[PDB]
Amino acid sequence: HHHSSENLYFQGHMLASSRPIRVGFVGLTSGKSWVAKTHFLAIQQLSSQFQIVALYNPTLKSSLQTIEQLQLKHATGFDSLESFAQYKDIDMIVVSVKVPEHYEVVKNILEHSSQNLNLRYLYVEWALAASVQQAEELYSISQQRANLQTIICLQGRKSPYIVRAKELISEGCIGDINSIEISGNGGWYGYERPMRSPEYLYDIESGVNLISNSFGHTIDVLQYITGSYFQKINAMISNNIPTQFLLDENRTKETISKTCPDHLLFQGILENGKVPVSCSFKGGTPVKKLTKNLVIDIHGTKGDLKIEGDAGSNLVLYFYGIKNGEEEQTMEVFHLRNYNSVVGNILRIYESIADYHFLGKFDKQGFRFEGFPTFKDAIILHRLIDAVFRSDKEEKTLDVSKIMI
Amino acid sequence: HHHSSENLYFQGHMLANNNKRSKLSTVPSSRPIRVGFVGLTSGKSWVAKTHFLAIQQLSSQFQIVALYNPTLKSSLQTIEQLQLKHATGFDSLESFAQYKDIDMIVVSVKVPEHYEVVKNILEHSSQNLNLRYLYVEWALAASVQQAEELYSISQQRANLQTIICLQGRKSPYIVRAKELISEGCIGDINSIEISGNGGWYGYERPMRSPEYLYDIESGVNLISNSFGHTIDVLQYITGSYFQKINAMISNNIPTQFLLDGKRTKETISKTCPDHLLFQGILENGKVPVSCSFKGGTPVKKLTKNLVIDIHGTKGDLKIEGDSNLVLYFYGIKNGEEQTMEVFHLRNYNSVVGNILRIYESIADYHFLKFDKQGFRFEGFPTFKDAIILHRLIDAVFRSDKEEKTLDVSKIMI
Repeated sequence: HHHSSENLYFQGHMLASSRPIRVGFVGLTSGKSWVAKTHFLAIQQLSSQFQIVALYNPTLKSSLQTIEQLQLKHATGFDSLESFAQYKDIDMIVVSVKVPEHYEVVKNILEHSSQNLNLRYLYVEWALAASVQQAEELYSISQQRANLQTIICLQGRKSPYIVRAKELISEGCIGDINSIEISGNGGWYGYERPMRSPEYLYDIESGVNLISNSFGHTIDVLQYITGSYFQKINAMISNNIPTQFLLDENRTKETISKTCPDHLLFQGILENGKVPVSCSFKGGTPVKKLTKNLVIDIHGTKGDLKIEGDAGSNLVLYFYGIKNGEEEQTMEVFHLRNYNSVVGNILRIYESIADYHFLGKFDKQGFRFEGFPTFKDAIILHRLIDAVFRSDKEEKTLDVSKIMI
Repeated sequence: HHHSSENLYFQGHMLANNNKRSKLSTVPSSRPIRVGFVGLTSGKSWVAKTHFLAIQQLSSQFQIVALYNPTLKSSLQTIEQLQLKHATGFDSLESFAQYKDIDMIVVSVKVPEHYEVVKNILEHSSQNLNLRYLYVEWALAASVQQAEELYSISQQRANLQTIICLQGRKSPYIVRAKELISEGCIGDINSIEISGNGGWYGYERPMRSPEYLYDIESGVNLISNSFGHTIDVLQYITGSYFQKINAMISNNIPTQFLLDGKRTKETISKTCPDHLLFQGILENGKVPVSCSFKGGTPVKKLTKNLVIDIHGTKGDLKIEGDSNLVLYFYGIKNGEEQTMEVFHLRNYNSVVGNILRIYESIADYHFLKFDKQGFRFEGFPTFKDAIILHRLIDAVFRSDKEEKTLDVSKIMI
């Protein structure tokens, strides 16, 4: 039955350990910040699992206002990361600050939590750091911490669409994968820039660009769905759009330089089955008009699968193959009618966190449906992304056969 | 209206001149191009069903005077079936090649035989001065080495025009796209995506299909052939050669299943490759191009099998199809209100249609020497355009052999 006791936990209920996981945020800046907007709402709907007991803000002011607005019952504000890092009532810390900043902050939290034994979770959003360097460092330092579980937010791995894809792929509904094609669009990196965008997104040294973020979340999901890591790759990155035109109500004559790359060519062979993958990622506008801007097209010996959507988003997964592992094919069209992905995917992550915690330190999620990704998953990703830049710079097809180690 | 005198040219009709510098000014110079074939196997061979029909329609401009066949019985049988009132059968290529009444020789034989054949044709056409045109089907030869050489010899024939059969260039969809881009309709080109399929190099092989096609060693494969035709059409349409490229080739399907057109457990070997990942930078505007070419079956069920998708600044244009092509366009009518055009020919027979167009261009050239057609709308591609494509292709296997991105910035020379 639907309302059976066995389903309480999944309905969000807790019998009377069972205490919520107490969370403390960094980046929960105001009652209208991204975090408010994304992480809070989510945590907000998982009341029996998570409770926010702390906010770190440069001022006690900012944190008091927020606690009132979001109406936070068990929160207490902190003026110092250090102090914040040491509050013994925190089980999990979530960091939501721009990447350029991840390095310091994180490195500091790690440093000042060594005292704190309650702290079992450290959560950070992709990308983990601004450079591979930085990230390997946060990785190594965390590795140092035996009882601390890390998490990276690659929420695309919780997309219903991806899950579904991976189920059909994993269940043999398209047989063996024969070839794969991907198209994506980075949004901010075309001929136009949106009004007031953190110049950091446009800077080559920030470590945030078409490649490290968009393609990154993308190829990661690809690998996830297919169950394989790459063995060899080759890239070509372009900068044919050196100055953008800004817009503001809706496009102006005002110009602005863009150090960031505006196009990525990626092609590689996945290790399992040496399967070929072709990838084309546009920086941004103008968008493609005769075709979907996001497409993940997977071609099997026994069927095909294709995720298409609106890189700006209305996704749909199409499947045509054997509902099985004489062979007879079936079509499937998959589209949720009104799913809030940003909030929803992040939310699933937390549930996943709650589940490991409530139901039952592990390495990474790798290709498992279970669990959540860890800084290890992030690191592997950082490695690849790094090999992409190097392949373009060295003009060579690189073996990345060994970055998951 | 339709049969107006004003429409005569287009209908492939040619009025007599009073013009001194015009072949149409005189009776003798207005004779139809006398054609000699190599490959006219029978009444049911491929040439019969392609080149021959084309010529049949261009009676006013072309005429068959000879065929070569290892066996005369063969050539005499063929002459009877197709009723060629003007054709003599040849026992030997050397004789066929010496025949003085020939104006053009067309070669349609297994690629692996191209080299020797054309090589000898060249060598023996050495006295016939009427020999003005040498027409060969793509691939020009089995390897670039062979190609370069055939090329080299021909260049040295001052009055011999050569023609290569890269008929995709005359595809109406290719011309339409070319016009569109040429005119600025989609602005500056930003990125290109291409997907194709080599038809037989997939999981199962058609019954009675010649082994050479599956022999890595043959010089005939997914790359040299279909990707070949496709990438040349791509550069043709965009008006650019490539700057640098990178390719990764697969052989995940070393053994196929036969068919008749049905499956079996009866199995077969394939050393030819089954997939190609090709990406590169086009010299003009340094535009990125990505491409995925599959070997054959199973055909893609959720997307069209051939797709040429071009993203530019002021618009987009896509040619997609399975022959069944449609060109789609959304962009500025000239070169802000963007328009939509869906271009599609009802029931076009591409197979003969495209080859016919090349013959019409030879005729124009003739009645109304050139290096290569390169990006011109005018004329037809020659051995030189074939040599460049062979070079690109050689570079693709090397780039896949060496695991490096290569510069091809100079193969056009």
